[PDB]
Amino acid sequence: VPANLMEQIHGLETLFTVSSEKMRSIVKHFISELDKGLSKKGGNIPMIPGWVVEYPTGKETGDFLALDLGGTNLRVVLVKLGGNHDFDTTQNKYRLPDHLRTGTSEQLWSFIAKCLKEFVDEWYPDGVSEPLPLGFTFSYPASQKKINSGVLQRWTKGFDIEGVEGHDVVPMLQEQIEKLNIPINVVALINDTTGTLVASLYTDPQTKMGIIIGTGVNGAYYDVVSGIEKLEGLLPEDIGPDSPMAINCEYGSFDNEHLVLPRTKYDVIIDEESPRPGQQAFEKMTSGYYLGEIMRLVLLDLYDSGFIFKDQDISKLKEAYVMDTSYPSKIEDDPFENLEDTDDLFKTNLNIETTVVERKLIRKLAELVGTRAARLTVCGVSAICDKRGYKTAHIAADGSVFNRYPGYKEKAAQALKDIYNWDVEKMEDHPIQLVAAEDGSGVGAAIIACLTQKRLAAGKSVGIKGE
Repeated sequence: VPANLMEQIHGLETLFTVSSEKMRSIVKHFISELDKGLSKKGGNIPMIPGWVVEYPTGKETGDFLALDLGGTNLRVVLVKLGGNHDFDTTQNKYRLPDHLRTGTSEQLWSFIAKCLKEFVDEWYPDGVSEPLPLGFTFSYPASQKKINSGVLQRWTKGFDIEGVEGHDVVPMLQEQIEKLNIPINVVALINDTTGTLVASLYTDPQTKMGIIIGTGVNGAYYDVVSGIEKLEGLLPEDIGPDSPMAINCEYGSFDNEHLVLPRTKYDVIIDEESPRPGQQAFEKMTSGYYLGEIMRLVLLDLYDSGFIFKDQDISKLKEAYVMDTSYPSKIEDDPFENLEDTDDLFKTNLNIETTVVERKLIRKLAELVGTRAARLTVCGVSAICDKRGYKTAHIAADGSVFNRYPGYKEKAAQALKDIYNWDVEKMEDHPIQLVAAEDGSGVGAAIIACLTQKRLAAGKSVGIKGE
């Protein structure tokens, strides 16, 4: 590598390296923001009560349903809990008819009830011993004052179904179920990350957090009612001050004030050019969705400063979001020093021929961007653990970045070791460690339906007093 590109590589390292000291300072601020979101005044982190007020014991048994409404497919899941932190599952995916996304409320709920009937008649052709409790993962902006409710705030993902916004979807679905005489009760409506937490806690009793690291980012954990100022004066007597309370953090909005995250000029460009400038600061700094875009902007800056691709037509590189997450992924997986996979990637998809030294810079840039994202993500993990005093923990993780991004598990484990300065040799022995989660939107909704029914059947509250 010439002196010129070496100097530029040192510049990249200065841009993107996050020190252990910086991570610790981010964590302290993150803790303050978690506390702020639970306060009466609130803050940028929503810290949404999830209305799960008990831990699964792992001894639960029985048959429970989950529903998840996608943009393309409805997923219906049957979960049979085995009573020893174990379960069996089966599922069907039903393609949404083309018209449904822009149709009516009646059409939506009638379609979903018809699929549930088909599913129940397949698996229980002779009927059921008692009605099947159902948890509904409803992945649209919604709020709830009790778990067996969800008021749609606004449709997203190309949906525009008339007569649903501002209404509680749970009775809408239940009415269609009852019209078809299907033995189901819809007892819970959840965010998928809450499901990731609860399903993983049922199978792994050391789970302290559910975390999604993908296109979107989120984390869920259990707090305690006495630590939630914003619920003071709103709770019934049977949700007491020592009660657990699952929290869906929605922490992608952490540090919208831009006080601690180490944003570069490239991150500022991404934010300025995004659909919502000034929003989702932590998501923009940690989501896989932006990793290729960060690289694209750095490479354009290097080109404009005269350092790289000097005799190339870089037209294709000028298109925002042309480099998705597969770019840094394939680049980091490239096995040999001459970076042949990177060469093919640039030539084939961008029409850019590169030198080996240029590919070395691109590889270092990919490593820096993947590593920064992992190090910032684990600041959320450390903040939850430190807030709650978890000295050891399993952090149940899911999402395309955790599952597929090269070396992510090693990057995250090293980040936690750096934060805590642990004297520990093996990754498997780290006091706080990421482990693969159970299925939150299916299995987790079904398990939350089980926990909810325990309280419902006893006449115990699962929401605000009077709701």
